[PDB]
Amino acid sequence: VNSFSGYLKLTDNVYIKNADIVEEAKKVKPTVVVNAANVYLKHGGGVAGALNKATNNAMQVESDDYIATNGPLKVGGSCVLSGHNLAKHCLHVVGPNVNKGEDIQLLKSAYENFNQHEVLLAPLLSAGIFGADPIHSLRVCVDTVRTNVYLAVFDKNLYDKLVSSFL
Ligand SMILES: Cc1c[nH]c2ncc(C(=O)N(C)c3nnn[nH]3)cc12
Repeated sequence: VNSFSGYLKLTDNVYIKNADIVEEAKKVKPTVVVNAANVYLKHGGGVAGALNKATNNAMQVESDDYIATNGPLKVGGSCVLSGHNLAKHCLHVVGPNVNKGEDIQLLKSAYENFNQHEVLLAPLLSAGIFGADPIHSLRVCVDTVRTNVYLAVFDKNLYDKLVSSFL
């Protein structure tokens, strides 16, 4: 039993809700919140901009130190950093950015990072300003992640389309 509430069950291990991941994180305090990161950990907009703003920019400060030490992530890769006031940990995961021409096949590799964590609160990777089809992202999620994933979808209209079209 865990503290996630109001989710629709899609599969054995994947759950979905129309929610603001920032507000969902502040209420649940999950062990892991997933950020929709880029390779530079520049959290300017989309989910990343929202998560960083909710940490009063502490996420960005920590991220800049990480990059100065380690260099950029790979597309499809991840790193674990602090969850600040939102979660114990933040798993920064880089999905392909279609608006940068990145290979959408890398979306599966991105979701594989979730399997290193037993339970996660997450957005749909590569959705939103990353330019992929969220229906596709949900399908890859279900077909790749084996650990327990609680997906937050900010847009109600998209949420109902995702539920109604789910196979
Ligand atoms: C910008 C932002 C703040 N909070 C958020 N929470 C979730 C998502 C999201 O992951 N998806 C799939 C989504 N919702 N509406 N359109 N896309 C995006 C945000």
